[PDB]
Amino acid sequence: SRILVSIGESFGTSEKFQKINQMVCNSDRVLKRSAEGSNPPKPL
Amino acid sequence: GRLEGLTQDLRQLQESEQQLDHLMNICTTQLRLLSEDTDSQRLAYVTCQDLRSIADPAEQMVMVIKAPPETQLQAVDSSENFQISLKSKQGPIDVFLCPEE
Amino acid sequence: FAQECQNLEVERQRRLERIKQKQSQLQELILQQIAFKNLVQRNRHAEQQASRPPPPNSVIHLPFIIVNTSKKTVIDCSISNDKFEYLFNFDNTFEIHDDIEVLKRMGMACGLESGSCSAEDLKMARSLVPKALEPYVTEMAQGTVGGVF
Repeated sequence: SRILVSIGESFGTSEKFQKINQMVCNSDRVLKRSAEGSNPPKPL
Repeated sequence: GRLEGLTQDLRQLQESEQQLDHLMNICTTQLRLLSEDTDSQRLAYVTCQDLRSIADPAEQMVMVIKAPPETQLQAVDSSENFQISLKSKQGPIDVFLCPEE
Repeated sequence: FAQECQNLEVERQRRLERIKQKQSQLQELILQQIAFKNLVQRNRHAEQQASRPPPPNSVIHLPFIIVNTSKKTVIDCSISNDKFEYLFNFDNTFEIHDDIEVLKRMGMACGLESGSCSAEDLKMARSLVPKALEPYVTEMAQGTVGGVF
């Protein structure tokens, strides 16, 4: 559940991005964000 | 016997790899020349219309990241959310959106 | 000489793995070479047609990375002072793509990524690579790259 890559690798990146996309594509057990119960950041 | 068989194999594989290394050598030299070429660099860009055919800012949101070399990207599947972390050891990183939405 | 034969066979397998890795790397480097050179000549030509170079803001130079997610997906950004560190939280699936991958999907590598070249695509590809790399390009066009030479 933790994939690391360097922006400076002409090999692996795309395939590891695609493993990242694989790890991240299934979203059954993901909590949706709520506007209420949260304190929104100061718009600068 | 098999010892000569393996020795003959080792010789084919040695010659093959020498050839591969040579081509890779030629290939990375082409890439090096491209990266030292000012006119190519100036012209090495994509439009917003380009990023569209692969994901258009009309239904989907598109984010462009530009970090210096060597910087780290961590993607995480939590119990409950997703995250991307970027850590640059030198230089600032740049992030922006696409105009059409 | 069964003991010595074992030693040669692990050495053999070790070299077979190096070659396999190198072949992939060679392919990828060829596709980058082709893609970069193709992009640069597309833009060089498009800057002739109706002069005045593109406005700076409408243009992204390489290298870069793309992240896309649903237009609804909540993103939470956190930035360090110096902007060296960033943290994004997503409440939904996202995708990360390289510039090379973007260039490939634009057709900059002439379909060569997957052997999906028309005659003209292949001709284009062949002309963007030095002569020594031509036979390998042909190999990539047929998918007959493996077998491990």
